Amino acid sequence: IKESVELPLTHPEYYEEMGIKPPKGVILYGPPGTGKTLLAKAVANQTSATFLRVVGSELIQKYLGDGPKLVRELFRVAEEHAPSIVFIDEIDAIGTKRYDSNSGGEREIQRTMLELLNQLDGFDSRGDVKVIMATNRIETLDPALIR
Amino acid sequence: MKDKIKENSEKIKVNKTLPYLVSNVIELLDVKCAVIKTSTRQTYFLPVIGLVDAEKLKPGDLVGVNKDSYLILETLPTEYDSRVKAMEVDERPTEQYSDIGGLDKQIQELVEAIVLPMNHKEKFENLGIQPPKGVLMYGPPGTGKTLLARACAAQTKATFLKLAGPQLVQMFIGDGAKLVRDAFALAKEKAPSIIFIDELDAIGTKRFDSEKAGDREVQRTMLELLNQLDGFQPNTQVKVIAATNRVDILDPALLRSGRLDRKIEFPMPNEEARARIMQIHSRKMNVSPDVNYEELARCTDDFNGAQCKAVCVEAGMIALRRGATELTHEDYMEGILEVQAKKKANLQYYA
Amino acid sequence: LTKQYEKSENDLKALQSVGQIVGEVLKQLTEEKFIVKATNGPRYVVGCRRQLDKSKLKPGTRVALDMTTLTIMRYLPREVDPLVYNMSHEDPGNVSYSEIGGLSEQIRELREVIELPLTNPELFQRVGIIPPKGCLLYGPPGTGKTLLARAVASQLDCNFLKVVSSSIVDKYIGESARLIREMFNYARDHQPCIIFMDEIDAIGGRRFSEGTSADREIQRTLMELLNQMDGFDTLHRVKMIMATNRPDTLDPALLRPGRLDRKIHIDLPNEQARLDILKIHAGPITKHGEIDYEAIVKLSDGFNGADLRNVCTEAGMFAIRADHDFVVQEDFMKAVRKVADSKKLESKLDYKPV
Amino acid sequence: QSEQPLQVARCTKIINADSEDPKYIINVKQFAKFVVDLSDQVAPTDIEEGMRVGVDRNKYQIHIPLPPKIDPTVTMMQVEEKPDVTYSDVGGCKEQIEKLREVVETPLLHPERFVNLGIEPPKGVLLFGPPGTGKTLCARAVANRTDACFIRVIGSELVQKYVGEGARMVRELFEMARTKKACLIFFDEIDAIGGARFDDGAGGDNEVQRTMLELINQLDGFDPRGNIKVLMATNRPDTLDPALMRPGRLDRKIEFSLPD
Amino acid sequence: IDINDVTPNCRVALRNDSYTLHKILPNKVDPLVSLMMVEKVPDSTYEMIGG
Amino acid sequence: YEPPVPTRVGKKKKKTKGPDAASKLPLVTPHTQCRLKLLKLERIKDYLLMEEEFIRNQEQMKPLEEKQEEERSKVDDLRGTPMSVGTLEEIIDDNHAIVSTSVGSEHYVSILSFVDKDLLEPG
Amino acid sequence: DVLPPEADSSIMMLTSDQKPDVMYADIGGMDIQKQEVREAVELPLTHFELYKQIGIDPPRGVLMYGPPGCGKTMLAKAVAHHTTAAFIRVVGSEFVQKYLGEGPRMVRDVFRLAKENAPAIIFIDEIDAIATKRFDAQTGADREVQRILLELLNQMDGFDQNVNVKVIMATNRADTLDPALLRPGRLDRKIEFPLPDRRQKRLIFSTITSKMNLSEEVDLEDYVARPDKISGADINSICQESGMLAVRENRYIVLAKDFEKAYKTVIKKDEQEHEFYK
Amino acid sequence: AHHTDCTFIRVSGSELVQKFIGEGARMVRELFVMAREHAPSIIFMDEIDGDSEVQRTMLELLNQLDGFEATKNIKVIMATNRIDILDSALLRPGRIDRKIEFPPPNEEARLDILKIHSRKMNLTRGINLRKIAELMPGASGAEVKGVCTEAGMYALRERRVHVTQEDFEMAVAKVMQKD
Ligand SMILES: Nc1ncnc2c1ncn2[C@@H]1O[C@H](COP(=O)(O)OP(=O)(O)OP(=O)(O)O)[C@@H](O)[C@H]1O
Ligand SMILES: Nc1ncnc2c1ncn2[C@@H]1O[C@H](COP(=O)(O)OP(=O)(O)OP(=O)(O)O)[C@@H](O)[C@H]1O
Ligand SMILES: Nc1ncnc2c1ncn2[C@@H]1O[C@H](COP(=O)(O)OP(=O)(O)OP(=O)(O)O)[C@@H](O)[C@H]1O
Ligand SMILES: Nc1ncnc2c1ncn2[C@@H]1O[C@H](COP(=O)(O)OP(=O)(O)OP(=O)(O)O)[C@@H](O)[C@H]1O
Ligand SMILES: Nc1ncnc2c1ncn2[C@@H]1O[C@H](COP(=O)(O)OP(=O)(O)OP(=O)(O)O)[C@@H](O)[C@H]1O
Ligand SMILES: [Mg+2]
Ligand SMILES: [Mg+2]
Ligand SMILES: [Mg+2]
Ligand SMILES: [Mg+2]
Ligand SMILES: [Mg+2]
Repeated sequence: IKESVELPLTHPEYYEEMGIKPPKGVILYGPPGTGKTLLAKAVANQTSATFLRVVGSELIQKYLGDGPKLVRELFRVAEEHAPSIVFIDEIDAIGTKRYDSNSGGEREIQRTMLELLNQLDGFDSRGDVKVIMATNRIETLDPALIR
Repeated sequence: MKDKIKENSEKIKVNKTLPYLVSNVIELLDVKCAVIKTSTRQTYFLPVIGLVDAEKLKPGDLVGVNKDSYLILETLPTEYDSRVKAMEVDERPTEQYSDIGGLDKQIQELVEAIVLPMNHKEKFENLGIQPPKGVLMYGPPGTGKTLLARACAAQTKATFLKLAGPQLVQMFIGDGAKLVRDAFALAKEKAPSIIFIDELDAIGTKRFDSEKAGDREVQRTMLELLNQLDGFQPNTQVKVIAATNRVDILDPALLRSGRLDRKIEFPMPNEEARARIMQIHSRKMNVSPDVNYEELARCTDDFNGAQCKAVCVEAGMIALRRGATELTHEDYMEGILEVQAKKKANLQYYA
Repeated sequence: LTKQYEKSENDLKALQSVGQIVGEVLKQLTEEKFIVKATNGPRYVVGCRRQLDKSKLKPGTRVALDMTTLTIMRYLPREVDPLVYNMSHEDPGNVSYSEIGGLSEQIRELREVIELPLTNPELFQRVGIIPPKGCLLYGPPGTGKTLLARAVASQLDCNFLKVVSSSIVDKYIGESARLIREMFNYARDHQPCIIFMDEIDAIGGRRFSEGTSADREIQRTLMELLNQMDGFDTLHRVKMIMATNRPDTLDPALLRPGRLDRKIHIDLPNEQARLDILKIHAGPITKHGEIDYEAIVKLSDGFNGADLRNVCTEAGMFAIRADHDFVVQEDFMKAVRKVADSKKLESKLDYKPV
Repeated sequence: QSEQPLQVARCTKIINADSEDPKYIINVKQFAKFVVDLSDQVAPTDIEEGMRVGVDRNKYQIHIPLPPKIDPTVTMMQVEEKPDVTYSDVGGCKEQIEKLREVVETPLLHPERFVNLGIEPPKGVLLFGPPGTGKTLCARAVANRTDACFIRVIGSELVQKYVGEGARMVRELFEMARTKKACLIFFDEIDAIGGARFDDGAGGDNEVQRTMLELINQLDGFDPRGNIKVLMATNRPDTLDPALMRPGRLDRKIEFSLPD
Repeated sequence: IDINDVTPNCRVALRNDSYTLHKILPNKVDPLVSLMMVEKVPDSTYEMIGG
Repeated sequence: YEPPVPTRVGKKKKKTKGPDAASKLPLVTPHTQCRLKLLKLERIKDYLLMEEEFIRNQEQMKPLEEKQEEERSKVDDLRGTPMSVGTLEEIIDDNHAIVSTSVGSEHYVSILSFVDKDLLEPG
Repeated sequence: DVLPPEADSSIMMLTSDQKPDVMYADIGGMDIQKQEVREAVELPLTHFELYKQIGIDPPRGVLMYGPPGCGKTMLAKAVAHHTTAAFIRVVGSEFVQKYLGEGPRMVRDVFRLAKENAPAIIFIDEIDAIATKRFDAQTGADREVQRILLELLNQMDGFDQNVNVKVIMATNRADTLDPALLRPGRLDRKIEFPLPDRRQKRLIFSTITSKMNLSEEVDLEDYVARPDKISGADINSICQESGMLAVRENRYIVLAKDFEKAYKTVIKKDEQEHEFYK
Repeated sequence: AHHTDCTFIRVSGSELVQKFIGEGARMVRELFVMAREHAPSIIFMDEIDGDSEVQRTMLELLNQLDGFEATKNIKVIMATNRIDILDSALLRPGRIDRKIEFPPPNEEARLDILKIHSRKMNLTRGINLRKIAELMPGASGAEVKGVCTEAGMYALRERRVHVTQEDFEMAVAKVMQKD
């Protein structure tokens, strides 16, 4: 986790002399209680970048399009506060949990997922925004999301 | 008294200066008197109506009133939505019935229900029959449905109101219903007139019973259209053209035999039609006198008109790709492969 | 012209007049002080003209106020909404019951609710019942729900409010529910009156438990209407005819017998009903040769009233296609078959109130 | 002092346009409606019905025709900084890149070689393939090289809370694209709104399907699209509507298969 | 009026024409107090709990 | 009539946010306290002395109306009070734009010179 | 100036002529509902001191809920007809007005008018129009209704134990009601108006038929014993339809055959259940 | 919350109170701004009993309170009918620091509840509340409280001022057996 969220900021020369951009995204997966959120807490403790924490269940909204809108707005704030680290904790909770308040069913969640696909790697140029995701159920994620 | 009349008219002009405040007449009372509602959401009572005869006013009539004393100065034309006024075509597309291949029966079924009643109205009165009300054109994509609508507008002098299904779907409740009843109102005032609602399934989706949520707004807009096609007031002076891809999605009340009398099916172009279609779209194209359109038609099974047109368009790409100034049969043959959009495969071990 | 001068001079006097604000009296504070509210605006403490009666200014009375002083100028009758005015002054089309076939039983039930109670009230008082005040015309599309309403509006000598639920919906805040109040206020003030609400499922649908803000406003319009059909204030000499081809989607409260007492089923025509409708529409058709209407009826199974009219239209279309001035049985034979193919595109029609 | 403020209003109806006293009915947003006449500094033929105008606060006479109203969200959807990706950064997609350029880049760059032969070049390309195959990378290369206006649209951006918004945003998207001589619209992840129509009893995806129907109408409908060449990218082309996957809307189907 | 007393979410009086802040009005109901007024959870103490 | 043509490319605001503005002093290298850093810092100091002397001379003979405190005092007069908060809808020209007040009414107004034109984007 | 409290009210009380003609005897088979309404509305109005002496906190509001046609609105008519207190009948949909602020303004006008003329009863039929639990902050409809509902909660909260006003709300979709309205002090008495039972059906049948000229040959127990789950409006319709069949045959006495035809017509119950399930 | 002077915030998820929480309303953690301003605070959610929104709100609030919240003294409580329906995320050790069971009051606890609520009525001397507690097997505190309220109703029905033992017994039969 240091080489993707800490080393690029503290020691960017190592990457530049090697001619590689740092690893773009990182996901922490494992059984519950294994230390996934704890490592992000350690990352947030020793970081000079703005830390934004969002739980995957927060991306399920009550109205159509606000799910994609919130993901779009979350990564806009990250771009303003560059460099930034975006921690999408419990990312699998967007799909593994179904709520009646979410007007659109699995279809609106898929649109929210596609919006997150654009933000992680899409048409828009991305600044110094590092993405950390945590999940205890990585088999339920869309493989295109963690590609 | 002639000088006094002219001098009085001069004082009339000073008060009748622009701007006017647009208002709608609400009521006409006796104790000769009118109640108007201004566009500023204000209701006023006029002891005297103004410079308009009381007999020429009716409730709901649009009037232009004085900005200060709010007396009616003149009557305004009936108001239609700018969106409704913007969907009436004035360019009159330059298509033709000869630019459509393999739809002679479909064209005849449409012309004789839409153009024939307007021009030769005597064949219906003499026969004692009512002309067909509404024509629905349904079929697979690219079969030439919108194309025939352009040809109908091309070869008809009647007012044509092009329209799409999503255009009648709006935020505010009743906004779509107003647009539908404004399009038919505007079409009535410019009779004879034709209304073409492309992609009917946007508003014509079947109604359903649900307990939690539903698209009740769009069904309200459709229900308004169900009135306009055949409702309390029989509108037999406006012709309606409807086009959709999925007739199975449409509400049964919309496919009624009083709203859409003729439901013309647009089939996949056959071998003869496909050769005709490629010939149609190769007219403005320098094509060598050796292309076998019969062979190309045999190579385009399960092709619609759009794919047949794309074959000619793609064949021009290949001629430009290799620099040739004339399109050959091989360019058409290899252009079929691109339109076919077959996935890349290493199936060289076959046979 | 002497008359031209009089009209020109009348305009000059008319130009000097100024419009008056329309309001509503709320309460008379003193003999010379009133509380009035603007139609769309604030409430004011205003005075009144000495020459005015001041006894006709009961609370709720519509008044005209001076623009500057807001003094009450006159008392006006209850305002007739222009939409409600268009409802009453809507031409049905001079439709007679002789233009409706196969609905003789259904016509009688409709005329038993809106005709007899308004002409012979004492007939039902003697038995000891209050006659039904609302009826629902439901059935498959094209069966004759709107045609029956037009016929009963054209023939019955009574005030008739003709409106469709989709034309009452307004985007403004509470406007749609306000229209229902004005609709019934007009009916209450113009007794006997009949309100016909075609396509009632536009606003009469089932109340959503998790709907949108747009849905909630439509439901408020519905339960405003529900409060007028059967609420605290009893409806007298006002009858409601409601038509829908999807009564399954209607709210249970709207379908309740206290509001829609009768549910008249305008069903698809049967063998005799199909025969009657055919003669109605094939009547004015010019034809030579024997016309076997029975043969058309056998192939017309599942058709509605509009389909049988289409058979007559398409039969003439085959004559016009063949350059004929007359329609033969063969032309009818193709027409009934051609329409039959078109019925394969229609989804389920059998919908009934729950 | 010299330049007075002007209220934005929309012209509704022109009364007596033939005569020398043409009266214009205007809709001043939420303020009111007025019947006004043109100013002396504006030609009678420069104001048409249904167009936005600027009117004064005293007599509300039309003073300047105005551009049509466009959603600020739709305006931001146009690309203003070109990406740092060129076609030299895409490997293994040689044949794919030539097909993409010859539809979306060559006709704008060298239009003279198509009009002479009476050629109507395709106005749409669909890029499909598994994730990471280079669909958006090639589109980013297109925007860097293109000189016409490039608009980036993400299918999730066309999903909106209220009914008719996604269709509306598509309408204003093509309305703003038509105000330019040549334009490019990129629809990244079209499958968000481009799914095939279906009837599941309830209103399943009815609103989103209308957004796709409006997009389909603009691509190939009664009215000509214009000089817009659209570019669609999706990793799930099997879910797209058949009418959207049809020539005249998506003429070229460039497949970004796994590199050899 | 001191600028330091102008606290966010405070009620102030502004002049008719200039809209000048000329008086700090008494503070409105706190949003949490307003929120807890509609929730109206019954107040309780340990004396009214048995067992 | 012809539509006004903007001189600014695009309709978005400048990407750079929160810079040092006029205080973007150069990165003098190296940071070690040696002669050329002293020499480099002196050159920065010298031009400031030149800048300070030049600016003072101009303002000394500038008209009493045109002064740094007077122009700023004037700026408030052109702005006036109160300052209504609106929403930018479209940038018609460099000095012209469509704005909408909180009441939902749009106005075609003129953008004054003292406004930061690089911060203007629709919405 | 300060206007009198009874002044400035768009909503008026029920006059003597506006009192409904429905009596308690006109309602059949709602003894439980009548007692609960009486013990919570009309008895506290006349016996407030007896409540304080015993220690009962009188319920400020009463919510009447149940399937449509089960005597909700009619009991309110009976209460208004049989009350010595002022009655303020209003509809929930009436509060939603185009003029922003006029909605909440007339909510407090009703409670001010009731407070000034205490004892008083506020009956708000169809409460779902202003008491829906879902609100959209970007829509003027939900923003205004939220203001109306918040004022309604505030008005009921501002009524102490001394002010002798009873509020009655009626609804057939109480599942859509905001839970804040049912909190203690606002609506502490939820009275359910269910479908009539077999004993309730016979009392309902007897009351409506008592006003009709029947024949001795009709046996109401034949239709009471039917297992159909029908409401009071349904039973009224059966009697109402029985009388019209007699009218159709030019008869002023309802025969047993009319009731059999009327019951079949009104109920018109599709089976909706297949025998193989039991 | 009343005894520790901690602000009591009830989070029902109601959209009626959403204007007070904030105009954004996109995520439930926006209430933390009002919670920090009134620290110490107790955030309470009751599950009336798709997936549970109250339990979902638990996770969002508990995750923030784990190590990402600077201000201390912000406690959070959930009230649920059953503990075996909870999500595994909430049941994970370290998430909920203490689970407190509220069993239905027994014979002695019902007497204490009966004593508490009957103090708000005009009671005749000599009421054997112990017998009344025995007459309510397997009842909750709300049912015991409702029995007292119904007991006062029976005094009103007989136009009496003081509640007698018969009234409590008639109230027990109505609340428990009839309902
Ligand atoms: N490897 C570890 N070393 C030290 N402490 C640990 C370790 N793993 C877990 N913990 C402790 O467990 C506590 C709770 O676990 P934590 O929140 O990190 O879980 P997680 O792995 O993110 O799982 P999940 O979100 O699926 O429940 C942490 O606050 C930390 O103190
Ligand atoms: N039968 C045909 N003859 C000639 N051209 C045809 C034919 N069918 C399709 N085309 C061509 O296909 C193109 C698109 O046709 P059109 O827009 O009418 O399709 P459509 O069937 O209405 O599509 P959709 O239902 O998907 O909207 C046009 O360029 C038209 O010339
Ligand atoms: N019984 C009938 N006799 C004669 N014509 C009929 C009959 N029923 C329907 N029609 C004909 O059907 C056409 C449409 O009928 P109508 O407008 O009454 O439809 P509807 O039953 O109200 O249908 P929808 O459910 O779509 O509103 C008319 O031309 C009318 O003449
Ligand atoms: N052909 C290629 N040549 C060079 N680099 C490539 C190629 N294809 C992909 N990449 C690299 O892989 C990354 C994957 O992002 P890209 O936008 O190309 O994916 P995509 O095909 O749009 O995927 P998705 O379907 O998930 O949207 C690119 O940013 C680029 O760095
Ligand atoms: N117990 C009863 N005895 C006699 N008639 C009854 C009874 N209950 C209901 N009714 C009948 O119910 C009809 C009106 O129903 P009412 O308005 O009282 O019901 P509601 O529950 O308020 O209705 P909704 O929920 O649809 O608004 C009257 O015609 C009346 O005769
Ligand atoms: Mg965790
Ligand atoms: Mg088409
Ligand atoms: Mg009809
Ligand atoms: Mg991509
Ligand atoms: Mg009722």
